[PDB]
Parts: sequence; structure tokens; C-alpha cells
Amino acid sequence: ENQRWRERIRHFAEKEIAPLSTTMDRTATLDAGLRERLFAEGLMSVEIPRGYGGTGGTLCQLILTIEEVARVDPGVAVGVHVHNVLVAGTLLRHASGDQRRQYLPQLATGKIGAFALSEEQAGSDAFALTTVARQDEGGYLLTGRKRWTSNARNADLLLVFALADGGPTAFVVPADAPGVSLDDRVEQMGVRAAATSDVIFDGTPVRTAQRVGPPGGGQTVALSGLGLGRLGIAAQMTGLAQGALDAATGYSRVREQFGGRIADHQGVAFPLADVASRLAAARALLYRAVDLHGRGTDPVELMRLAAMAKYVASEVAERAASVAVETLGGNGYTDAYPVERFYRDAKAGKIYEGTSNVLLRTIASIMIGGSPGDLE
Amino acid sequence: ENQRWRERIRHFAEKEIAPLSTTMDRTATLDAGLRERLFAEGLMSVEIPRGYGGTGGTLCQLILTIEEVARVDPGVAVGVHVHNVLVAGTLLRHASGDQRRQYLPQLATGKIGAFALSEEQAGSDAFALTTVARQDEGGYLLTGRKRWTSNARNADLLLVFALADGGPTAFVVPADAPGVSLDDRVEQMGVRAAATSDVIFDGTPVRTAQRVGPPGGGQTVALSGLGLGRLGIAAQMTGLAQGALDAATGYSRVREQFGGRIADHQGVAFPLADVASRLAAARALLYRAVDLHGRGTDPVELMRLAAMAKYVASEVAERAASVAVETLGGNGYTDAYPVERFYRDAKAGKIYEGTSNVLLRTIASIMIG
Ligand SMILES: Cc1cc2nc3c(=O)[nH]c(=O)nc-3n(C[C@H](O)[C@H](O)[C@H](O)COP(=O)(O)OP(=O)(O)OC[C@H]3O[C@@H](n4cnc5c(N)ncnc54)[C@H](O)[C@@H]3O)c2cc1C
Ligand SMILES: Cc1cc2nc3c(=O)[nH]c(=O)nc-3n(C[C@H](O)[C@H](O)[C@H](O)COP(=O)(O)OP(=O)(O)OC[C@H]3O[C@@H](n4cnc5c(N)ncnc54)[C@H](O)[C@@H]3O)c2cc1C
Repeated sequence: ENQRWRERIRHFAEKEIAPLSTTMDRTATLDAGLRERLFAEGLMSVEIPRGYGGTGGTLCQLILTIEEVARVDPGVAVGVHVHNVLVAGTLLRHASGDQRRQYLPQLATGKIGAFALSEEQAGSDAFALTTVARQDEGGYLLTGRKRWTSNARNADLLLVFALADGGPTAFVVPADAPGVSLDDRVEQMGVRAAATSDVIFDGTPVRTAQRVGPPGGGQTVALSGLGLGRLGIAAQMTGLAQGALDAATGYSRVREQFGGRIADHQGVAFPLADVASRLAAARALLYRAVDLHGRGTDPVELMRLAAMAKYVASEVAERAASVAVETLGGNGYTDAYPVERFYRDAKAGKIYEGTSNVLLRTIASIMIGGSPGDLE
Repeated sequence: ENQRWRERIRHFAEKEIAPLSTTMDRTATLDAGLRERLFAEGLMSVEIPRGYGGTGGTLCQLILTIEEVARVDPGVAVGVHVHNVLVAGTLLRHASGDQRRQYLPQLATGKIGAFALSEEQAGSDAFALTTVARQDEGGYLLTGRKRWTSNARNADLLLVFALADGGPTAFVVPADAPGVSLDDRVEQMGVRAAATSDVIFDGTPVRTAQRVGPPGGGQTVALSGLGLGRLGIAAQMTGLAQGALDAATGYSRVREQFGGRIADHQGVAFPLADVASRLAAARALLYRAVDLHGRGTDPVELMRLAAMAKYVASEVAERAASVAVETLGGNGYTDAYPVERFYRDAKAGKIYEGTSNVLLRTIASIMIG
């Protein structure tokens, strides 16, 4: 069943995504035809139940979706990850019956979800927010600025975190609500198909019915998806590494210098074998961490395994992309091949859903006792 | 004196290059104003003797010039390296007196030199050329296609290698000669201020006096500049690494999260100190290799030292840029800071002037026999 699912996403990514990747990366756009296909074929609703217009599939199927998309286009995979894992997944866990019936069919059919937590001064210290939802009759008036919102220029629904007068609180806010605007602000090095924007709120009206969970319950809402967010990026990094390794292996069989294929030199072959070995271990850890979901496994152990999976997969993605650029020589430094894009894309995996240091802080803290804040 | 030279290039790079780097990288252009300043301030003639209109400086000063330019813009540094080291430097050391007297003043004053050796099927196997110089009355007709020519869209003079009906042979060819055209062909990841093109020759006429050395002398002309080429790129990598470390150290002191500067954490400070240590060793090896030039040193020992300096410096540049991107977090992934450009630029250093595997093969061959 999961072999058939893998093959279906692989075929989709190779036929529908690959021919558009170079242009989506240069222009930082999501192709309109591809967007219609992502929704139609179920890549935007993998775990959303059938009763809300979703695929009704498993965490395993969602992880395989992100992996096989990422194998061809890590940038498209960011949008798929944010939408399914962070936005639809948060509503499946925390939204009321009414909120699920209102938003899940939209996310399953045609409305893209983006996740707006970070700010200029709230990065690793993610809840040092200055965006405020001020009380009003019937709900709130939202004012502030979010930074690094992936897929913002393509999004219809924002899951936004703001101080309720009261502590961090989660809201669902339409991207076209009064007082909402975007500032693309900067060029980013990779995952450009889902490039970030700043999101600006200028007294945007939000009804009480848009609040997800209680006032000051924003950190609990975010924390429930932390582990799953890290597995989704571990899957994106595993797929990226596979795509890099597939390009380098195939090239090494056909490029000839000095009268024979470059694969016949141990200086070319050995780095590929080393990457392949590390990638088999990264994938085994990812699928182990996924398998231990829905088993009543200790939550701390799940947090540990998700942080370790993302840390290891990120490392292997960097190594794979690096080795792949070098295996291809000058061609590997160009857009004629995908490996320079994979190299630019891989670096985003060390920054979002927990920087390397934030992951190691968490992991060490579980192993030696104390909290992450005790480690200097 | 070298301390004064270093500060003069540093000041130049921070004032005249830094404000243009972002634009030059996105558009893959050399700014016209900057181009005039490179010639006027002597960066395009560092070791060309004053008798040709040059600066009259030393190899040590040329190496420092490449390093300080690369600390701000590794892409502009490619163009400076290829012009001074591979084109003007090769003519100074191998061309006839008439060729030196004709071409060095033009390279000193306004004509950019580029170096056209590589082809689609001639990469690491650099001499498996298919471009041909066919004999004709009073010279040759060149036909073929070169690949990976840095700075080609800005160049006025090309040092071109071709099979003379004799083996590989070197020619000086004007970029506007009959039958010469460029094909940019692809988008490259970095060093984009000096982005490559293909150079196409369609029966380009060359006179005998444009040939540098004898027919079949092209390897000798190319290999003779391989050592100095590797030192130039070692300087480019060392400079890139410094620029990355400068941005990361400066940022670590001003970015606060969790109520203090990120430099107060060992997970941020240690990687910067590790990079700083490895860069101090890469720079010491570079300046050792440079110091042993112009002294009658065993040529094999100079080739070993140049290969090792480039290999080590390349590796430090990769670690420095990688650490700098992650030190800056999201900001490091964006063009608001120079470190993502450094990260894209650094990877070029592992490919040109000898790939990592070609350097290790050369070093092992010397050490093992
Ligand atoms: C391409 C991209 C996509 C993104 N997508 C989204 C998204 O869609 N929505 C969203 O809300 N956010 C998103 N983010 C933001 C992302 O979560 C943050 O960039 C990340 O949390 C790091 O914060 P920062 O950039 O402010 O870096 P900082 O927190 O400033 O970190 C800078 C450096 O200091 C280190 N550091 C910080 N504190 C410590 C410590 N205590 N000990 C050790 N080292 C420390 C970090 O590890 C890093 O090396 C995205 C970011 C990028 C680059
Ligand atoms: C940005 C850029 C600028 C350049 N500038 C110039 C320039 O201005 N002028 C110019 O003439 N050239 C230039 N080059 C060309 C450059 O010199 C070549 O790209 C380089 O020589 C490698 O050749 P290739 O790209 O054909 O790779 P290949 O030679 O195909 O190598 C592919 C891979 O195989 C490995 N390999 C090959 N043979 C062996 C072996 N025997 N043992 C072990 N491993 C092996 C290589 O190390 C590499 O990892 C430039 C290249 C780039 C990317």
C-alpha cells in the first residue's frame, strides 16, 4: 500500500513538478497549473479526513509525500509541509467542530495555508512576539508584523500567533482580510518556490470564532505540532539527499574524462557510497520515529527521536548536495542540472523547525537533565 | 609597505565594490564605473612593470589584492585573478618581447583578459581539446567552442588554447575578432560578477605573431601558470573565508535571543573560533608558498605547496561560509547580508584551477612517486 503510494507521488513529482522546478526557483513562484494538480491529486490533504474533502491517509503517507516531492523540488515540498503538517495538522488537533467544518474543506480543496509565528525579534526565542490582538466587540483587532512566512504570496489562510492583549494566542486569518498586506522584503537563497514574505497586520479585524484554543494557549497549540514539524523537514531533507545522490550516481556512469567513466575512480565512487550509507541511516531513523506515533509512546521519547531525525537528515542533505555538485564538476555549478538548487535548498533545513543548535540543546537537555536554557 | 598595500585594497573594496556586489551578483554583470576604477587604481596591472604602463608591484601584492577583493566580492576577484595571474602573468613569463610590448600596455590600461582552455569534453582532462587552429597563409583559422570562460562577456583579449593542425597551442585573440561569438548558455550558482560564457570560433583568423610559444607549446604555457593560478585561488578562498568570519563575528555580538547576545553561547562562539584557527593555518601556508617564489625553489616543491594551499584554503572557505550562514540564521539565508553569496561563491573554488580530486592526485603523485 505504501509502496504504491510512494510510486504514485514519485510519478507525480517527475511528470508534474520536475519540468517547472528551474523556472519556479528563478522567479520564486508556484506554477498555477501545478497548484491545481497538487490539490486535485490529494498532496494538499493527505491526512485531512474524507468527511472534510481530504485523502483520509496516515502520517506515514504524508511523510512519504514530502520525501518524494523533495526528491525533485524541496521548494514545492516546503509549501506541502506547511499546509499539511503545520496548518491542517494544527486544526485537526486544536480546532473546534465548527472550525474544522469551516476550514478543513477549504484547505483540502483549494485554499493554501501558511504558518505565521516568527518575527524580527522572535526567531529561536519563538514566543518573544510583539504582534498584538487587542480586544474588540465580537473579537480582536490584530496589529504587527510577521517575518519568514513561507508560501505567503500563494496563501489564502494564515495560522497567526499574536499576544492577546494575555499571552500568545493562535488565530486563523484570511490573507485578504482588511489591513493584511505582504512585503517580500528580501531574496532568499533557496526553497524559492515557497519563498517567504513579511506579513503586516494594520488593525485587521478577527472574530472570536477565528481563535484556535484559548487566549494565552498559543504555545500549547504550537508545541503539539513541534515533533511532527521536525519529521516533515527530516522527510524533506531525506528526499533532497536522495535526489542529489540519484543525479550524481547517474552522471558518474556517463561522464568520461581521461578515456573512461569518472565512476571508475575511488575518489568519485567512495563519496557516493559514503552518502548512500549515511542516507540509509537517516531514512531508517525517520521511519522509526514515524512508526512510534499512535502507539502511546512516551512524548519525551517522541520529541527526542523527531529532533534527532531532523538533525541527522539535515546533515546528510548538506553532504549529499555538496558531493553531488562536485561530482558533476562545472555542470554541477549550473542550472542545467538540479544539484546547485538542491545545495541552496539544503541549507534552509538547518534553519527552520529548530536550528541545529536548538535541536542539540533539546536533545542534550533530555539526555543530561535540566532545561535547554541551562545550556550556555 | 605590504601592510599599506593591503589597507589600500581593503579601503578600495569596502568603498567601491561592496555597495555594488548584490546587484552585480543578481544580474551577473561587472559595473562599468567599477571597471574604470579597477584599471585606474592599479588592480588590473599589479605585477605588470611600470615600463608597460603597469603598477610595478610584486607577486605578494597581487596575492594580497585578490585576497582583499574576495573578502568583499569573490566574483569580482575571479575577474582580477584571471586578468592578472592567468593572462597578463602568462604573457610576462612566456610571451616574446614584441608580444609583451604590444599586449601588456593594453591589459594594464583598459582591456580585460580572459583565459579560454576548457571545453565540453576537456575539463579535468584539460588537454583533450577539439578546438582547432588550421593553417593558412600568414597564420591560422580557429574553429571550435570553449566552455566555462570566466569574465568572457567583459573581456577584450582572450588567451585561447587550440590544436594546431602539433598539439595544444596558445594564441592571443581579440574578443571582437571576425567569427568570435559568446553563448552565456547557463546560469551559474555564484562568482556571477565574472560569470562564464561559451566562446565560439567560426573560422577566426589569427596571425602567426598571435601564437604564444611554438605549435604544441600550449601545455607548457598552461601548466607553467598552474602553480601561480592555484595560489591566486587560494588567496580568493582565504579572502572569502575572512569576509564570512567578519560578518558572522560582527553579527554574533549584536543579535540577541533569550535575553543575551548569541555569542555568549559556546554552540555559536566555538564554530567561529574553529574557523578562525583553520583560516590562520590556511593563510600561513598560502604566504609560505608565495614567499618561496622568485628564489630558485625546486619547481616540484612549488607545485606541491600551491596544490596544498588551494586545497586547504578551499576547504576553510566552505566551512567559514557554512558557519556564517547558520550564525546569521534566517538573515544569513537572504541577500540582506553577504554570507549566502559567499556560500554560493565558495563552491567555485572546489571546481576551477584543479578540482579537489585533481589536487589530491597531484599531491599524492609527488609525495608517493
Ligand atoms: C527559508 C525559511 C523559511 C521559514 N519558514 C517559516 C515559516 O513559514 N513560518 C515561520 O513562522 N517561521 C519560518 N521561518 C523562520 C525560522 O523558524 C527562524 O529563522 C528560526 O527559528 C531561526 O530564527 P532566526 O532566523 O531569528 O535566528 P536566531 O534565533 O537569531 O539564531 C541565530 C543563530 O544563533 C543560534 N542561537 C540562538 N539561540 C541560541 C542558544 N540559546 N544557544 C545556541 N545557539 C543559539 C541559532 O542556532 C543560529 O545559529 C523560516 C525561516 C527561513 C530561513
Ligand atoms: C565558475 C567556473 C569558472 C571557470 N573558469 C574557467 C576559466 O575562466 N577558463 C577555463 O578554461 N576553465 C574555467 N573553468 C572550467 C574548470 O576548470 C572545469 O570545470 C574543471 O576543470 C572541471 O572540469 P569539468 O567541469 O569538465 O568536470 P569533470 O572533469 O567532468 O569532473 C567531474 C568530477 O570527476 C572528478 N574526476 C575527473 N577525473 C578524475 C580522476 N582522474 N580521478 C578522480 N576524480 C576525477 C572531478 O574531480 C569531479 O569531481 C571554470 C569552471 C567554473 C565552474
